[PDB]
Amino acid sequence: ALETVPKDLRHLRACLLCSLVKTIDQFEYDGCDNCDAYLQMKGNREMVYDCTSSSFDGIIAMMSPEDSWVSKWQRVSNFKPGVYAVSVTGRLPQGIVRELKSRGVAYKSRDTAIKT
Amino acid sequence: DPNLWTVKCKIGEERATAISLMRKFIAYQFTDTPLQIKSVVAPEHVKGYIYVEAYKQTHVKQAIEGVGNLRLGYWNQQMVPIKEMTDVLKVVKKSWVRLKRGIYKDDIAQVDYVEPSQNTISLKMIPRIDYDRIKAPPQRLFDAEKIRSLGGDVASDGDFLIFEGNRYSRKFLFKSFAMSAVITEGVKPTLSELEKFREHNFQPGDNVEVCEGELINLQGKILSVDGNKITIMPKHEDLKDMLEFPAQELRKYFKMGDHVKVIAGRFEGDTGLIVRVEENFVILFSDLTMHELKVLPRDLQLCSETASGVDVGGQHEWGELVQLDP
Amino acid sequence: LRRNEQNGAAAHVIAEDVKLLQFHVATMVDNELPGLPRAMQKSGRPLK
Amino acid sequence: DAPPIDLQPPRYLLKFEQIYLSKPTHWAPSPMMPNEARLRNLTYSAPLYVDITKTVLQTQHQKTFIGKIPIMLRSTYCLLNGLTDRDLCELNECPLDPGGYFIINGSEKVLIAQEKMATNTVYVFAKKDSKYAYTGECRSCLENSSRPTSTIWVSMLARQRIVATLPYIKQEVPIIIVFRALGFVSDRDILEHIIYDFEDPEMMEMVKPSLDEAFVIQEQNVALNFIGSRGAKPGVTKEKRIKYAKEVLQKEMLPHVGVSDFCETKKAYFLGYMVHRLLLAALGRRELDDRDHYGNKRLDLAGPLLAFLFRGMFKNLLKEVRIYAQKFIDRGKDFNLELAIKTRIISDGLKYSLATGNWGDQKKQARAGVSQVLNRLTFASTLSHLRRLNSPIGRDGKLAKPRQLHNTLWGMVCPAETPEGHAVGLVKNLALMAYISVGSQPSPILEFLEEWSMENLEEISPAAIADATKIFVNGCWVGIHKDPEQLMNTLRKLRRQMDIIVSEVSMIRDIREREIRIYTD
DNA sequence: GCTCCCAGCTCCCTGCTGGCTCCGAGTGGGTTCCGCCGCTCTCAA
DNA sequence: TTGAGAGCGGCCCGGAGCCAGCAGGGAGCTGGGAGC
Repeated sequence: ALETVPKDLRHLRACLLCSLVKTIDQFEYDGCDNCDAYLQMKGNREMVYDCTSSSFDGIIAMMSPEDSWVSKWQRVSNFKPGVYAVSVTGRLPQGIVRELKSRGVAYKSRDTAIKT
Repeated sequence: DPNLWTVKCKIGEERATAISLMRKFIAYQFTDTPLQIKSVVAPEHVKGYIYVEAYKQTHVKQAIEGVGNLRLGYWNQQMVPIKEMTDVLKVVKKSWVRLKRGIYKDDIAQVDYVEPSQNTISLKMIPRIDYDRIKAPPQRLFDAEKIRSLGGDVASDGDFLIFEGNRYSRKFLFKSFAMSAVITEGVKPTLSELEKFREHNFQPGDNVEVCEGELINLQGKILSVDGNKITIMPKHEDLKDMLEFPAQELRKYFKMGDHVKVIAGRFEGDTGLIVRVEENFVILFSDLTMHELKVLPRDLQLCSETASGVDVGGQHEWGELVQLDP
Repeated sequence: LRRNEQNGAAAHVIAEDVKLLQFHVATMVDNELPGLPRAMQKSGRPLK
Repeated sequence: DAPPIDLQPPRYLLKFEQIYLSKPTHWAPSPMMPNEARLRNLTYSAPLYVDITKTVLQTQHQKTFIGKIPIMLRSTYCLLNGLTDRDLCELNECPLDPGGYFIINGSEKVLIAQEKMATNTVYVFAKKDSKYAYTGECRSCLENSSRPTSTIWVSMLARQRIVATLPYIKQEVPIIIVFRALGFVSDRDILEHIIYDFEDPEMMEMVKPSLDEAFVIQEQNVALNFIGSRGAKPGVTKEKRIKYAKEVLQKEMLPHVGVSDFCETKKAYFLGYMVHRLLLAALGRRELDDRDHYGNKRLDLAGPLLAFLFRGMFKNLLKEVRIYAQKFIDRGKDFNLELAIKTRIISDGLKYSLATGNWGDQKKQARAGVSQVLNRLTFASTLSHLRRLNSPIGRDGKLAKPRQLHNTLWGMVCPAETPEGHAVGLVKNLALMAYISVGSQPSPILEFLEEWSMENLEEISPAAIADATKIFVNGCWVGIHKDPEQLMNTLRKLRRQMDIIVSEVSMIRDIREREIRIYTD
């Protein structure tokens, strides 16, 4: 909804897991809208900087993921509606990847861009 | 699956139009007239028109009947081929910089000191100023004495000087400029810029030799040329088989007594006959000026059109009469 | 077109700009064409 | 007539209501002598103002400069108005000069009158070269119509039916299904609208193929769907095709008789009038029309020309103003009126158009030769070039008839004054007594009719139109009356005394075919 | 009861009607004309 | 420091072939049934 919708173009950066494109203000105020329980995004800034990538190429406005071939392509059909990124350039830290693997959520990279 | 429709918008405002239309969808999604489209696509390398992912052109029209930036596409929208989905979705990818804005656009500037604040960096730059004489511009050296004589907005601190809206110079402008306003990648200043502050060029018809490998010392004519690894097709002497060689393996070797040309350098544009080919130094007598030129095989080139005998500017020929003084 | 086929190759801008380049060379052949409108200059006069 | 511009978001509308014309004045505000203007290569242009009424909260902005508009010499707002010979020779201008010409950039320019086809009048001509047997054309245009004139064609096919050629229509639609789309699905009132005197068996055998072809559609909505079909913007289904048909029937079908649901029956009656004219043309009881009749040609002066050009480029100016205000309301800032108005886009466009003589804004093609340079060689030469008339029929052609000398020129144009070169006969020079009608509003005339006893067409019974005589004003049909006698005489004497009927407005009483037409145009 | 002359079929082919380019005699002389919009820094108040 | 200006930078009919659409003969194809 409007909480997921960004309010301004300044300091736009996308998440590393769900590729959610939201600003720093609503990362600080609300954190993630998809895997906030699996990431514990609230209450810190350095870990949010580590868990988000400031370089993203292209955005997609998926809001009906159950009937979207684009959502099936980027495997975001099971996620909540919002603003998502096609390509996210980055990687989670090894400890966060290992604790996500221990909790049972395998980290799949969103870097779908073709590197040369 | 919904299809993509091209709708035309104002150039440079596609992202703002997309933000405005999705905000309108937010404002009117709970109303009696929701937008039945699925999504919109605004590629970063596509300017002039955007894509609407929707089922019907009527739905596209009902989406784009908002801000007047989409009027020329509100007249008519076009369809995208089904195989073009992937091609739409694909995304393709003590220093020197160049300035973006101002009167100093596209000029080489030497980043001397880098501020750790990541906001501005100090640049040594050649001033394109008239020293407050014409304005009430080619590159030239800074003249502190001349600008002090002309006066105006000027502050003298020996070698350091401030003029014309906090323009700082020392001995050469030394001014802080924005990180977003400078380009730190893909500058590559030349030797003239180095004084102020590899390459492969093979052409068909030329003869190149192989100096290494099991096919050592083999002279063949150039048929093709590529970027880095050419995989050339050489026409070797007493060899009808068509080999493969890269530019790093090949060397531009020419037989004794042929018309040779200099592609670049001080001796560029000259034609002559070689005298003696050493391992790096090739000496030639040029044709219009029977003069000794010592050039590299890489700088050498073979062609059939001799020297025209005229300057680069097209004003004076060789062996000409001019006025040194009246 | 050369830069776009070198790097982008999205092929839709390629086809559309090739169509405009074809119209441009057709205008070079003849400014007046029954099938397409003639070119226009800022001076207000049709091209020759 | 230009509508107020309204835009949302906070709505606001801006309207122009009062003109403030001023004496010509450049800047230090000082008037220009026409002599010194033409010597300094200036123009004799007068400042123009309007007042602005905005309602965002009502704001009034009086005396707002639009631009400078050219004035010809010796006009009612010129400096050379009322000055005698002594005053004029003190002001170093010739007292014997006639005046009435524009001076642009110092250059001396004179408009040449253009001759045009008559407007809002049915016209029948021989069309044997085409597939049709006969054609009746009507150029429909309202007085101060923002859209340009349209043309309605009705055609008798050569073979035997009747179809129509309509604007924004790619097909030839039958008249009966046009009547059914209008709403008259009854054969009885279709017949009673296409004829006035019911006893017409010759009409029976020359109308029977059209209705005997078109009876199969009997529904107004089906007919409107057919109108929407084969159109410029056809609907996918009957939905919005009925809307396209309705807007064609309103805007495009006879705007000169009015555009309303109340005017729809007047449209039907007048369409019956043109098809009645076509039937009498086919019978030959009524003689056909000639394009060479200067009674059926009108003569445009600079007034209608300048009014039309100013209308179009004022619409362009309003487009610029509304897009400027839309840009500021997109930016979220209040629009500025003085930066919204463009003295350049009004005054420079008018000056370029008038100086060049090309009848466009900047590019348009456009008709040239509308204004030329006055031949200051002889007083007689100046008078001839001032009283010169232009027929815009195609020069450098073999079409003999429109450049032939016609009978209808006794006292209108001197016969023995023509150019000699490639265009002989398309250019005329005005005779002595000949004067052009200035034009007047016909509303007091219609009030005279209705205070008198000439009933409108909508209240009168249909069958009791057979005996009476038709009454048209400026071509469009107004009503009927039983006895045109003594009211023709009343109109003549009232025209003579200029009490309510002016001397300029004319009236013609066809007694061979029972009608009378009033021309205020 | 299956070929084969024949009948119906069925493509087969030459034979009739529409949108459409392209043309439209010889010199002087005068007048008008060839961006606009965008956009960032300089000096002024 | 901010505001607007100067200048750089980008955006009226003619003929006549002529193709295309359609319409009538025409032999092949395979049934129809006459013949053996």
